Amino acid sequence: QFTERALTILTLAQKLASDHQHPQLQPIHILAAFIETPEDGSVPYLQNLIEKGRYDYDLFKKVVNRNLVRIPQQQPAPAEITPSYALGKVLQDAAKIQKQQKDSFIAQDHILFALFNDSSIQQIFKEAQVDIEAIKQQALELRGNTRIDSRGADTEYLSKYAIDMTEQARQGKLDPVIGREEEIRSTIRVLARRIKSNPCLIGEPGIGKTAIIEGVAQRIIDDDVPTILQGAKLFSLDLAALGDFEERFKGVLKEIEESKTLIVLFIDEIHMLMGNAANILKPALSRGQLKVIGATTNNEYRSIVEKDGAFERRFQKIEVAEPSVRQTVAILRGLQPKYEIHHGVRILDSALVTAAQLAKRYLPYRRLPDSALDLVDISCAGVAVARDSKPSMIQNVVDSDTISETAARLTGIPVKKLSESENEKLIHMERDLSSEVVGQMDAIKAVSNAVRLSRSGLANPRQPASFLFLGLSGSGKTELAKKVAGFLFNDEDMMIRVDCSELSEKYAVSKLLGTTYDEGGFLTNQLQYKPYSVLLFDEVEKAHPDVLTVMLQMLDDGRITSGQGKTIDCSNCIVIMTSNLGAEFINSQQGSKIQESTKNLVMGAVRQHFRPEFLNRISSIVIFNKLSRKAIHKIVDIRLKEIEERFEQNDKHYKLNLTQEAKDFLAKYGYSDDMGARPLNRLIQNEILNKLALRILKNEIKDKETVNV
Amino acid sequence: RRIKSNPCLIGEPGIGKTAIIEGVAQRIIDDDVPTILQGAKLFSLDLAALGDFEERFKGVLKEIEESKTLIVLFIDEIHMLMAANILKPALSRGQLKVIGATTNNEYRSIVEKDGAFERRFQKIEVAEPSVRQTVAILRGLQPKYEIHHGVRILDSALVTAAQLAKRYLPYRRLPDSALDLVDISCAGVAVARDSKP
Amino acid sequence: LKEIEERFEQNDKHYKLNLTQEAKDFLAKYGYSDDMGARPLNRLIQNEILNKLALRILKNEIKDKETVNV
Ligand SMILES: Nc1ncnc2c1ncn2[C@@H]1O[C@H](COP(=O)(O)OP(=O)(O)OP(=O)(O)O)[C@@H](O)[C@H]1O
Ligand SMILES: Nc1ncnc2c1ncn2[C@@H]1O[C@H](COP(=O)(O)OP(=O)(O)OP(=O)(O)O)[C@@H](O)[C@H]1O
Ligand SMILES: Nc1ncnc2c1ncn2[C@@H]1O[C@H](COP(=O)(O)OP(=O)(O)OP(=O)(O)O)[C@@H](O)[C@H]1O
Repeated sequence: QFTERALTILTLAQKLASDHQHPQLQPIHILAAFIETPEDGSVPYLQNLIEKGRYDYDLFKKVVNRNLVRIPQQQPAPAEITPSYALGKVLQDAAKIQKQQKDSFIAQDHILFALFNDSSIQQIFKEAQVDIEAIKQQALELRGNTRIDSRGADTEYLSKYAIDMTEQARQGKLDPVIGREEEIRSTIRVLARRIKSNPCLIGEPGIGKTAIIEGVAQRIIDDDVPTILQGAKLFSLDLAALGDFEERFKGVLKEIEESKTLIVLFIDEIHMLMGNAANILKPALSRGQLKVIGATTNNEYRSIVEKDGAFERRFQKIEVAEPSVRQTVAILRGLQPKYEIHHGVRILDSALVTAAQLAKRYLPYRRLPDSALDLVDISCAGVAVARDSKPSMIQNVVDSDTISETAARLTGIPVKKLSESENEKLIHMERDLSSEVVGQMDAIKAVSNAVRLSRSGLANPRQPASFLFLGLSGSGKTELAKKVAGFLFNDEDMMIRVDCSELSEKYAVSKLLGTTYDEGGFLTNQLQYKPYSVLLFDEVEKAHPDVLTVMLQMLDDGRITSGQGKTIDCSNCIVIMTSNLGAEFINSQQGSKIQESTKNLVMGAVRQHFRPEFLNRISSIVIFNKLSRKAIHKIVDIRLKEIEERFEQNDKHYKLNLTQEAKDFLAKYGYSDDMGARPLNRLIQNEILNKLALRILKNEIKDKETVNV
Repeated sequence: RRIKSNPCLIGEPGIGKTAIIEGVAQRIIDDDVPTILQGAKLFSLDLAALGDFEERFKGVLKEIEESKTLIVLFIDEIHMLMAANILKPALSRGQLKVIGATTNNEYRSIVEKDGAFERRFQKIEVAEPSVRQTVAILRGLQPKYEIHHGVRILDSALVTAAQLAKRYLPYRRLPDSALDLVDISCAGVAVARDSKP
Repeated sequence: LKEIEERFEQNDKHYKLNLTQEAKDFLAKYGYSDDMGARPLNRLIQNEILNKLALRILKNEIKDKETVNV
């Protein structure tokens, strides 16, 4: 049978003679049918074995329809009714070159091939089809083995799913990477390994991977590529193949294996045991040939590369990281011109630098190039959305709104996102938290100090903020942090909550595990979710050798392995420990005894329950000794500030009066010895609230009123 | 051995267990192969299974039986319940010299059950080769992989490689890791060579 | 001093360090404890010496790459 691809033309050639309803099928017909248009999508134009063999079809595009319009017109049924064995031989005559060029069926060349006599301009000036001269010539150029089956695609499956940068690179489409140079170099090195050509990326994507692969191919097109693979080039797959599929995917593989290291493929995350398939090219890469390039993320890697280990033996992973904050500045400087000229605008460095500078911090997820630029275009958008919408004079993007607004366009509290020198939070936080919490100047000092140390990087950049805090319940410990992060992270929720009393034995499981049940996670599940965080650990003497040991890393390095195994940075985060041990020994501050004394009195107790090294891990440890009823009542209006916060504000507009009496009554009844003022909240929750709450609809209070009990 | 022709190569993979089979395959064309073993040659099935697609692997048992033990088979780390069980009905026909191999792992699993299919199998465990082993292959393959990479090396390095390599190798079979580090060393500065300075 | 310079003067700041036995006796004397040795002094230095700079860092009256002993 004829090749479908051939027959696709052939019937379309029968269709060709049908459209003008030709009387007969005659040599010069399909010269039009071979060609939809001059596109190499019609190979008989340029990619034809003749244009390369003998007769170029460019102007020779001219004459084909000239005949088929000058054929004597016919009617529908006699159209394509005849093979007209003069042409009808081409049916058989196409089987002649399948001999000398070694083919079986009758292909696009063959249907073409047979035509080489009269299908033409045959004259004194003959623009025609040379007989053996173009094809056997270029039927090796084309192909070199053509024959497979009537079925199949064009008779170059490459350009289907092979998308090449070097094209775009020599085109200059893509954006030059920054700083991945040695990373490129590293890979390229690996790319020079006969054992593992395969470099492999791990990390979080959006990170420059195929751009790395650009710099890769960039080094090809500028011949920064060293000798071996200079002749080689780049490809990268399209998953776009969508009959069955992998078989197709197999096609190029042979082809590229035939292609003889003049190109290289690039795949990104998708390296797959297919669910319902198997290993394709996994053998053909196991074929010990065919330079290829890998990448993925962690457990994906864990999954596939280990379940073989010859993937391991084929793949050498080189894991890039989210770059040092300053890098993207360059790629920003790279893309500064870009999107502003996309968005018809300008950029100030002030925001430009700032973008990452913050989005590093307060953006949870994305990548130094990514996350920043994400802001940018979006920042770029609104300002242009303003400009290209009406309130322009802004063209450059200046820090504040372009950042903080746009930042707060994620979050809020921009003025903080605006103001902080990141140092200033040091200097004034004491008084700041002093406004939040009274006394415990130690905590005021040390925690600040410690965190004043936690940044400025005086010690290991990987190293946590290690806090065991003590006192009574209701002592503002939780608040402290909640303030701290609230101060620091502009939020409380960085706080993360594990009572050490929760789980006695296996919690190591319940934080994380290589999961069999499968736990999505716990700790990191929050913290890997929340990279800037605070860690509350509670009754740590009831933290068990289960957990307190993995505290060691948790006390180390501020970077924590996962159950899936990944290490997760806590050095950006805080950790908080508490105990009831010397809450007795707080009976010292009952007599207001020397705390350092009773510290020692307490210190042993925790020192008893734990390992000094585990303790020497701690930046510092502090007790809350109970503090003045002054301090107690000093809480109150403050405790009431957080009352009125919304209340007189976003609804009531309720002016507020207070009887020192009740305030004292509160100051009397608000503080509990054991419980601190933790009642006071719930206290105020009642009489203050409800009498207020009651009078509300009772309308003696209206807006702007003030009545205390 | 007429009694147990089938070996079981035991050991952790990456050690050269089919590099064994390499020179073995060579001894076939080197013609040191014993009279018992002369007429046979090397087949080694690297199993790609891709209606049952396996019975192919079973149908070939006749194709070698066609040749009538005119070859040998070698399977490397795949020794497991197949379809059903791997191999034997041709071997269990009494026929079919095969080169068996495994880690103790796959040795710990199915062949623990019967043990009388290992009735064909002497289990031989490879040990991570000595320094000269690495050295000598390096000695042989230093010029190889420097010409594979089109470069040159100091044999001074070459032996010195194995030294710390063997010393501080946390994991692998040294020559690999060596050849790795070698190729690493090779390609690394070769890539540094082929790419300007 | 090593584990000081390892970070400031090495892996981050490139900030020089100087001391005197004046301050070091103002340390080691207190810095040494009988049973635990100077293991106290390590976690001692952690602020009043360290954070004295973490103070001075943004207090900045004198800057990085300098050194001033107390
Ligand atoms: N060095 C870089 N040069 C150019 N673009 C970069 C670079 N680093 C990151 N990018 C940008 O961030 C993304 C990273 O692209 P690339 O694929 O190369 O890395 P990636 O991690 O694979 O991104 P993706 O996750 O979509 O695969 C792209 O949007 C790219 O424009
Ligand atoms: N010095 C203080 N300054 C401000 N608020 C304080 C102070 N001491 C205690 N509080 C208040 O005490 C309450 C509870 O404090 P604390 O952190 O001790 O509770 P906790 O840590 O959650 O354990 P629990 O709440 O059960 O006592 C909060 O309302 C907090 O504001
Ligand atoms: N002594 C040697 N001489 C030459 N090449 C060797 C030698 N040992 C190992 N090799 C090389 O090691 C590679 C393959 O090693 P080989 O597969 O034999 O290790 P392996 O332990 O058998 O792994 P597996 O157990 O899965 O079969 C080849 O490139 C081969 O040339």
